[PDB]
Amino acid sequence: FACKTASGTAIPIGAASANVYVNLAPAVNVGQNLVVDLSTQIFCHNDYPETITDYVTLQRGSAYGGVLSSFSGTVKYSGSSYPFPTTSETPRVVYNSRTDKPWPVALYLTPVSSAGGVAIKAGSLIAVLILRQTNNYNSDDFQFVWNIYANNDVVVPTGGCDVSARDVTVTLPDYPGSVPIPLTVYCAKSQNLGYYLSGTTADAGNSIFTNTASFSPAQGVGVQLTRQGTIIPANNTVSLGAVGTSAVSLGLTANYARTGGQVTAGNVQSIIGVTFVYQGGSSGGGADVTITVNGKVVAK
Ligand SMILES: *[C@@H]1O[C@H](CO)[C@@H](O)[C@H](O)[C@H]1NC(C)=O
Repeated sequence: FACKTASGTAIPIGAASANVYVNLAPAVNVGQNLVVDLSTQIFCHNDYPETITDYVTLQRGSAYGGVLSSFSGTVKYSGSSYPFPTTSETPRVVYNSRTDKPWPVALYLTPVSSAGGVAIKAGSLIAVLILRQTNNYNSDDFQFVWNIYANNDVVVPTGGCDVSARDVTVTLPDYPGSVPIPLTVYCAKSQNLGYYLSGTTADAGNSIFTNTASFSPAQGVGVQLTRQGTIIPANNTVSLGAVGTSAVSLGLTANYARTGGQVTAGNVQSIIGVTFVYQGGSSGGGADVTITVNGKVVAK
């Protein structure tokens, strides 16, 4: 049983522990989300098929590591789906040829939110998989571990929906003026989706985000979000209707809005969160998207 990664790196044969660096492409799917499809990342063969037939199983206790360790999901192992972390034995994968074959494994996460995400940095541990190798001629076995590490920066979705970006920055024209906010959402299947804004507001109406610019800021002005002129206050669910596989724009626009007194020259900045919720669902977790709105009041 000899394996290698898609990037050509050999996995130490017969080692009790190995660190395997792999690329992940997480995605929302119906009922569960893909974290990493290892069948496109790990390829294995038998160097001596005439003298031995290799059998490899995934063992109980295989689980996500690091920032994913509190999430439950499933593992698809050679066509069969199991709870992950693993509590059951898996069928054997037979290696009876010198021709490379993908290691038929994909790791999934059970959706818990509407459009939440978990950032995975490159070089971080994503899973600790326990393998057991046997053969067809004697009772010798070998139990070893593959520590799966991320090659790339990725965001693993934790809900039924995903966004065009997790962080969006827009620049308003000089006061007064408006700018569209490019931000869309889609769901693996049709969801009655909504969202709400969060941040710090300056007004009684809870609809003008405070200017938090630290250097030479303006006074008397904040940032207000609109949807075709309609004003969106903070902490107020806005329905998007039914959102399916085709991306739906939130239709948001940033504007300046007065907070009292003269609007004076300087920088304007507001950091606004966007959190998605299903119709009649709880407002769990933090912001799904962070919008940074920059602006400037210029003295005449
Ligand atoms: C948002 O609204 C909900 C419902 O009234 C309330 O429980 C929560 O405290 C509000 N949060 C803020 C920051 O106003």
